[PDB]
Order: sequence, then structure tokens, then C-alpha cells
Amino acid sequence: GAPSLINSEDNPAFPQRV
Repeated sequence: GAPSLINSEDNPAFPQRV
């Protein structure tokens, strides 16, 4: 849910951190 190096939201387009 927040822009990040860590894509722990598993967004398929833009890396987003949970």
C-alpha cells in the first residue's frame, strides 16, 4: 500500500509495501 523498494503488497505493476 505504499511506494517502496519492497513489493510486499505483491502489486503487479508498481512496487508497494505492506
